[PDB]
Amino acid sequence: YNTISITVVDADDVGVNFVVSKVLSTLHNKGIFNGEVGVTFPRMDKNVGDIITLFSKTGVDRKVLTSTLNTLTDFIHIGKPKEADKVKTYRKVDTKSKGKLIRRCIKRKGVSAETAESLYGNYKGEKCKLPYIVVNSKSTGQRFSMFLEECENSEKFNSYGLCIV
RNA sequence: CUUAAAGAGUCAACCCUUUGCUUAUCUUCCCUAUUUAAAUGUUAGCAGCCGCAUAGGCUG
Repeated sequence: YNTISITVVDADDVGVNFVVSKVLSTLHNKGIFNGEVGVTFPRMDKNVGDIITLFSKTGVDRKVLTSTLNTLTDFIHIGKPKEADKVKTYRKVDTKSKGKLIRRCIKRKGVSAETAESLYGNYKGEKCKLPYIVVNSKSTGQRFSMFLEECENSEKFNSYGLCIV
């Protein structure tokens, strides 16, 4: 499965992962991740990294994504399309923290507010200690941190370049 | 082989009565605080439905 490389140039001004977040945000709103384009990072050590690799099955040409990342050309480097027999695709994992589940339980189970806090008083508090990425959102108006972990491959992809199920 | 050797000090108590420390005053005069820088560690780890699950998935 052929892949192309996107390299974030080293900048003391902006964050290296912060450019990556704006790269991933601009790759979302300008299409790209329709149903087949996936993103892997060769440098999972503690952070996301700096080099971006897109391994779409039909192939990503250089012309389409040099105009997609037109706002990022100050500190980006777009490589040539190479080939790879296997990529390390990742998946999205969410963190649940108290009121994420409190307002869900009163909607479905029909319990009271004090009843819902009683069942979840001595539970929850999930905090992932794994690499994350601060990509925000445009449908719902807030910013958040998205966690990605290494697991098995999947055929289909979502609109974030990650695998589904 | 210790001036070794050894021995009950017990007892009871009214201190107490009185007083003028008073008066007096110039602390004052002077002051260069100063200068200068990244909030970073990616920051916030969110908003809901798919489900019996506070198991596991999706959505941006």
